[PDB]
Amino acid sequence: KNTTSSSNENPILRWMSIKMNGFQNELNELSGHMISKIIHSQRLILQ
Amino acid sequence: SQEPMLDADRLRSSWTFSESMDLNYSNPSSSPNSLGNLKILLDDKASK
Repeated sequence: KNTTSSSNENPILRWMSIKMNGFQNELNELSGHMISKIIHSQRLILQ
Repeated sequence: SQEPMLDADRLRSSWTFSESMDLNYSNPSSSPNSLGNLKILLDDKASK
């Protein structure tokens, strides 16, 4: 139309871009703590 | 240097704190290479 949308995809880019923030943030956080934990595994097993 | 486990001596460790008593030596820390090393370090510390 566009609209793009009908709130609910513009305002569910409040979902979609922010579900992309839950996803990109999820990879961010798991990336962080996983990276530092494995860093504390070469610390914790090797070192 | 070997601590190793004691209990010895006096307050059953009496030191037991023990952040290298003061360090982490927290280089930046930011330096995870670890070199696969070594002896630990003869280094004349063995000669010490």
